[PDB]
Amino acid sequence: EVRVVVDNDPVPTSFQKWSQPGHFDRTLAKGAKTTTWIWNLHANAHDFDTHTSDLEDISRKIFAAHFGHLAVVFIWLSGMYFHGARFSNFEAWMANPTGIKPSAQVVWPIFGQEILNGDMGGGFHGIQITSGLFQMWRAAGFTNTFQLYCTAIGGLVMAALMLFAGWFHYHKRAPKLEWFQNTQSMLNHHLAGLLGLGSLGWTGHLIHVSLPTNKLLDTGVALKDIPLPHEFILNPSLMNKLYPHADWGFVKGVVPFFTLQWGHFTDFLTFKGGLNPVTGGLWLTDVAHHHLAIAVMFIIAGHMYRTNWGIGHSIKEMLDDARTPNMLPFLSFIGPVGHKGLFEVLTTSWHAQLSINLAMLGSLSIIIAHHMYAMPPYPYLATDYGTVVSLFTHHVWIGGFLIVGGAAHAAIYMVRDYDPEQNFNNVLDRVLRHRDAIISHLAWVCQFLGFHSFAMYCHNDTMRAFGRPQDMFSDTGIQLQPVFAQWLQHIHTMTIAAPNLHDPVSYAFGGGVVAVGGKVAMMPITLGTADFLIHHIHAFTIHVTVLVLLKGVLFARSSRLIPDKANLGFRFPCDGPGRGGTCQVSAWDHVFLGLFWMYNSLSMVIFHFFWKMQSDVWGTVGADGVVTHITGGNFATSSITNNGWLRDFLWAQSTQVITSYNTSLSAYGLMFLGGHFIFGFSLMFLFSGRGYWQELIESIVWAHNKLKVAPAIQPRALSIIHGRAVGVAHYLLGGIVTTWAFFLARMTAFG
Amino acid sequence: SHTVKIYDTCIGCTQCVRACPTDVLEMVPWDGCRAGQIASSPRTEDCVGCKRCETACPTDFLSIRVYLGAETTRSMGLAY
Amino acid sequence: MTQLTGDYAASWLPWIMIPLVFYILPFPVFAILFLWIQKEAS
Amino acid sequence: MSISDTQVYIALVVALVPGFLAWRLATELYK
Amino acid sequence: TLSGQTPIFGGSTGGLLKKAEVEEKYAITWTSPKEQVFEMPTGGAAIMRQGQNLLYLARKEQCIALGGQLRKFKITDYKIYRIYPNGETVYIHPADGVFPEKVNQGREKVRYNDRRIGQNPSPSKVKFSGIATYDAPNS
Amino acid sequence: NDIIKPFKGDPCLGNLSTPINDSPLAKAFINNLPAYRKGLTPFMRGLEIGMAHGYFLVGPEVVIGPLRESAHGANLSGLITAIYIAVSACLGISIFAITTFQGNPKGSYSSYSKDSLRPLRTREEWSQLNGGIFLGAMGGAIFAYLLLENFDALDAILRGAVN
Amino acid sequence: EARYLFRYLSSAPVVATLALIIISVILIVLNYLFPGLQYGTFF
Amino acid sequence: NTTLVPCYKSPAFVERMKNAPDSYYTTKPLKAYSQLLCGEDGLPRIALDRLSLAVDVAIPIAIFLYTAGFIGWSGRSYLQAIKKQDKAEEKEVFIDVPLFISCMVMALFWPMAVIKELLAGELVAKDEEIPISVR
Ligand code: CLA
Ligand code: CLA
Ligand SMILES: CC1=C(/C=C/C(C)=C/C=C/C(C)=C/C=C/C=C(C)/C=C/C=C(C)/C=C/C2=C(C)CCCC2(C)C)C(C)(C)CCC1
Ligand SMILES: CC1=C(/C=C/C(C)=C/C=C/C(C)=C\C=C/C=C(C)/C=C/C=C(C)/C=C/C2=C(C)CCCC2(C)C)C(C)(C)CCC1
Ligand SMILES: CC1=C(C/C=C(\C)CCC[C@H](C)CCC[C@H](C)CCCC(C)C)C(=O)c2ccccc2C1=O
Ligand SMILES: [Ca+2]
Repeated sequence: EVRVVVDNDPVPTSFQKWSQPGHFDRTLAKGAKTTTWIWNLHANAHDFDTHTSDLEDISRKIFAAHFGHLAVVFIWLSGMYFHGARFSNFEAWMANPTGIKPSAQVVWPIFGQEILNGDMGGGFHGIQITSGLFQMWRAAGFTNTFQLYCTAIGGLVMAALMLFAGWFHYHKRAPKLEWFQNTQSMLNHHLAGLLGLGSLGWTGHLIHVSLPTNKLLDTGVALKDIPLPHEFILNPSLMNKLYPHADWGFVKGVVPFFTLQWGHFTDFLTFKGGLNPVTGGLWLTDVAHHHLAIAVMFIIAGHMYRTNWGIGHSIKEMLDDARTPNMLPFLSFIGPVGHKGLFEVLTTSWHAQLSINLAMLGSLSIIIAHHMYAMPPYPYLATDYGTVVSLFTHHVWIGGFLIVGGAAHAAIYMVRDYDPEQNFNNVLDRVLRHRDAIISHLAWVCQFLGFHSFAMYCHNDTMRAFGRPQDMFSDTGIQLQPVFAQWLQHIHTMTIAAPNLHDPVSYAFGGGVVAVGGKVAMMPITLGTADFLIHHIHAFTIHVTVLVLLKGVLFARSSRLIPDKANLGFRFPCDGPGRGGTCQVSAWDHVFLGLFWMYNSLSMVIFHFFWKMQSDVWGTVGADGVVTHITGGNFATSSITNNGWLRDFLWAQSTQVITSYNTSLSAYGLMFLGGHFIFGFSLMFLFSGRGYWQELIESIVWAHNKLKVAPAIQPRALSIIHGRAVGVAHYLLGGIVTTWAFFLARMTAFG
Repeated sequence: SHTVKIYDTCIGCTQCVRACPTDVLEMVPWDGCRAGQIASSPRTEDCVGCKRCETACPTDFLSIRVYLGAETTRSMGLAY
Repeated sequence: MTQLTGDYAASWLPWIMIPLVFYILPFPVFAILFLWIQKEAS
Repeated sequence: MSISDTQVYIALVVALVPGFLAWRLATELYK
Repeated sequence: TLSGQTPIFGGSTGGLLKKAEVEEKYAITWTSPKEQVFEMPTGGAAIMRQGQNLLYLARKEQCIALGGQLRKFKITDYKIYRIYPNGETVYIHPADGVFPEKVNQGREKVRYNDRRIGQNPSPSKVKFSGIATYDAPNS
Repeated sequence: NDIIKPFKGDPCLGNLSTPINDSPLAKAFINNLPAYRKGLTPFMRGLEIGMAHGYFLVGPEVVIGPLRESAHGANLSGLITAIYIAVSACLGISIFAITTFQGNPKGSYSSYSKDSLRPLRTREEWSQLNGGIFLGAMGGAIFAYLLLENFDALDAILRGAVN
Repeated sequence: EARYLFRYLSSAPVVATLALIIISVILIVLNYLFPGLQYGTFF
Repeated sequence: NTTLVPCYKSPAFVERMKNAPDSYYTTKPLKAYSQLLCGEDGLPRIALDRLSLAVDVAIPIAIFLYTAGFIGWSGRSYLQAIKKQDKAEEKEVFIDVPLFISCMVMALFWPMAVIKELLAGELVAKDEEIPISVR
């Protein structure tokens, strides 16, 4: 029975504990004996599961901390709209969104950095942003900078609500544990009230703000004749010259929905499914129909689970009935117990939830990246080549960090919240009980793909060096065609069953070329041998990332080395130099190594993207129809030797960031060197250990004891785990800033 | 076949024996302590080398040393 | 040219010794050198 | 004028002298 | 010798390998007053029986990892045996029948140095001698 | 009840009785492979293992090798690959047999090992195996070489072109 | 209560962070002393 | 050295003046670089001749070494100010800003303070005061 039960003023509101940091840990809250206490105060600030013990008080910290997080995002969202309001050329870019470059965030004249305020077209000097905010505000219906400014104001006051709601729900009315543990009611409101009503609300905006505004902006009315979005509703006659097949009145225009005469809506809720050829983005009428289909289908989804009115589903014994008197015969191997005791896993522990919710938010972010290039939803998005690359690349990296974090808390769940009694012989226990057959076969497929993806690049690298291009894995030598992916590219373009979609979704699949401002918005992306080989690099690097991360989850509890690895904790350096050496046996140390493999995998994904667009998709169209790509078919022939990657992609395409001094791209030249420093700097922490460094402090503490200037916060070299965390935080920081600088210097030097 | 030597600086705090995952250490009666105990290592072919006993010894520059020597099939902890 | 030749004297000698020391002799050598590192001390 | 055909074989049998004197010494150092 | 009923356990992958019946193997034997579930040192969970329990483990560390888990079920009557492949079974834990944290009589100071660790001899003293610096019969 | 049992009923063994290793079909297939067939001298174990391998090992070099462009030369490059892979493999199991069987084989070849997945534990049994593997992998390589160098003559007689 | 707050404001990092914010003379001093100030120039 | 000439008489540096925008940065500073020893490439340089630049290779060095010692002295004198208070364990994590400021005003005249630290035999700790290792 779902009920709202809360406490009344559980935690007082005072600065008593601000003046005594480290209060959350009893070991931290007794004095700063060494500098290790300083670092422990930050590595433990958010591990609420070690501050207290009861799930009621832990969950109140989680729920209140989310509010302060939503406040931070609203501060950041406000900053985006405020900069788009009074520090941008957004007004100029609305008039001519081809020759004007998008730019907010101008630069102050000090230190000679005014050179970064490059020319943007229209006499505006700033930095060419690649975040795609402008392409999104045009699709939202923004026309002037007052609407942007008042949204920034509307976000700051919205952040203040998030801060108040977090203080209110920790210090005034904190919910009890019964309010948290009804996840079955939370799914109803998140599926229907949040995702269903959210996309119902948005399709309300699309039809009444975005569809009319982008209708007139495609006819060139130049921001005078654009009515303000409310003047489309106060003047309903104004939307009859547009979409005349509807009626557009308060009551008289809405009744086709209720009387089910939905044919009057066919002019603004279309199912065209292609790219709007004047802007290159998706048809907003086709987008508005999508959100209405999504809204209807999510509100329906939110009625699946059973709250206190009897009707609905119960997750508890939908799980408990996945035993094996009742499965398909070929997958009846998962236990007589099956899934029993697994609803208590995903309800009594937040790390179990965080592991799944991160691994799916991470996978969603990578799926989103793949979908926002192959079918750009925003006007003039696809032609801004610097935004297409920087939006795909941002969301692949964001999606890959989240996936590694889903494997972190899958391992923190094991060594902190895993309960053997509720998990006896069930689906989770039967995995730990054969975890050597899972890792043996993962370590074999990781190794099968390693030879059959990378070592074929060393075959090609050697035949082309010998001068035997006819025995290399080329399109001209030994062809490796992606047979099953060229088949799908044929399936997805002949289905235009699904007959109503007369325009092919995703010109990437095939058919037609869209050129908007002369630049190609989207072309078919054909797959040859170079795409067979690069896709098995992706399979290989994803698998080893899975192998590193899954090994840390399965062997988090114990191993054949250390049968009591769970008592040592989640984050321990080692178990001594015995057994030959047990360095990095913790589950944390498999997250630390999986971060490197995430870096390797995703930096190969964004390199596959960046080169394949420049060679096969992007480019410019002349007065005949031929397409001259940015690198000109370079991927097909020279991406098959990893000498070709080094000269035709890394050496060749870094010309824009190398020769960027004394120009407006000067800051990408410094970031590109800055990323190189931080990567090399990381290797100090990765290759060395803290015995050398601690013994070096002793010789430096002596020089301070001599001059009577020693501190009482005794200088200790960083922990073993801390030193490994510093190493991976800098390797990933430095190795990404250098890629971020290289991508954007290359594509803001072109367009 | 490691070498877990115990020195006269023990205080009989007994903590080294508890940390040992393989029962190499045990207490014998002694007289150089208020505790009247001292660690001994009768089962050192069983020593795995983890030095978990050295982490527990509270005497400054600890009384129990694992001296990693000839490593054999049970001092490396191999189940295969 | 389209072949490996030799202007130097006894040009037939690389023809046989590059196969010998590199892919014909090492596996006998790695077998002899294997029998030596894995012999019982009885 | 490169070295003659026979001079290569003369070096082959001459270099067989330190080839066996290496066996002399490697085994005398008790491999 | 050794005997007991094996716990309810669906069999694992982390259990005994070819080293069990070729070099030697361990057995932990304990008595439980209740039919509850314990964590397997080789991964998984098993239900310990009502009478005499017997479990075969590959290495001694697993047995004392499990033995340390049994003390959290208030069970301190476990015995660890070592089964050589020819078949005889040695009693190795607790060696004297009382737990090593306890002090008996009759146990001997073995590998005890009667000096501070600070005055171990320099390695030059034992140069070209059989002993190491840490055996060092001086002091 | 459950289809995944402890391996031969011992829960402490590091394996599981699974449909892949302990099925009526899967046990019948693996335990009648020449490595495991009851009733074979080690020579016939190796002879049948050898010929299966020499036969298929000439394939990957005669159609995607360096000599694939021509016809008569492709088959030589494929045969000698099977010659070299097998000679080095049979060199491997002569030196395997020398170095494991030296009085009390440390591992699965001990006298008290009771292991079913490798039943050749003698050095009288590993020497006929070496001869079988060698002579088998040579005859299989030649037979796949003779069938491939005569492919035009063999394509005719399986098409009736020879009347 | 405004006794524990003022101790927090001067604790460890807020003194350090404010010091680096207060060490912004290199922004004012180098804004109006004709920013280019190399070693042989300034007196 | 005589290869270096003032930017007054330097053909490669008047060219720098010719193609120079202003905006704030390449006129007000660049006139002041005319008094510097200027290479054969139009780039101001730091040479060490004789008394000609003996005051200019002392203005940066005197300004830095004073304020580096000023930071060092106030930071040092604040440390002993709290070691004697027997509260230095938490006196360091929570900076006592009235005490620290009073230790900064002692550090204005630090060059004459260090002399009477040294002449009193009080700056430097004696050798068997200092924790060391086995050696
Ligand atoms: C002025 C209002 C106020 C006051 C006096 C307090 C006071 C207190 N809170 Mg509370 N809280 C508040 C508002 C307030 N809170 C709001 C608005 C939220 C919603 C987020 C919370 C949510 C909250 C939780 C979940 C908890 C507390 C706790 C506490 C107690 C411990 C003090 C402490 O956390 O140490 C720390 C002192 C600080 C100043 C921490 C501030 C760190 C901020 C949030 C960093 C976030 C922004 C950061 C700069 C991001 C930018 C990074 C960028 C540079 C890259 C203390 C009595 C804890 C408790 O109950 O103790 C057992 C507890 O766990 N609070
Ligand atoms: C150490 C000096 C040295 C080195 C680096 C080489 C290197 C080479 N020789 Mg050789 N060679 C040498 C001395 C050396 N030679 C001498 C002194 C003679 C006179 C007999 C020869 C006669 C010779 C012939 C006939 C041929 C070569 C050939 C070659 C090339 C292919 C490898 C090979 O088959 O050689 C085979 C090795 C020998 C014939 C015997 C040389 C061994 C010398 C005498 C001692 C080397 C052992 C070394 C000192 C110990 C180090 C071992 C370990 C610690 C690393 C290669 C570049 C082939 C060629 O021409 O390439 C196109 C070729 O067929 N060499
Ligand atoms: C698992 C399985 C499978 C597979 C199989 C396989 C893998 C295959 C194969 C196969 C093979 C791989 C076969 C083979 C063969 C062979 C043979 C049949 C041989 C032979 C030979 C001979 C006869 C030789 C002879 C000789 C000699 C000895 C010497 C002299 C020369 C000559 C030539 C005369 C499947 C899925 C299908 C199904 C079933 C199960
Ligand atoms: C002038 C010149 C030069 C030269 C120089 C030299 C050559 C020198 C030297 C010198 C020396 C020979 C020195 C030294 C020293 C010694 C000692 C012994 C010291 C010390 C110190 C101290 C004692 C310190 C103190 C302090 C202070 C002062 C403050 C802070 C705190 C402290 C404590 C740190 C050059 C070319 C560069 C430049 C130009 C000219
Ligand atoms: C360099 C290094 C260290 C030493 C790292 C240190 C000492 C961290 C240096 C950070 C400095 C000390 C920051 C201190 C900032 C001070 C508080 C100064 C600020 C004062 C002003 C703000 C006024 C390790 O401990 C280590 C451990 C394991 C593997 C590799 C390594 C490793 O490479
Ligand atoms: Ca070929």
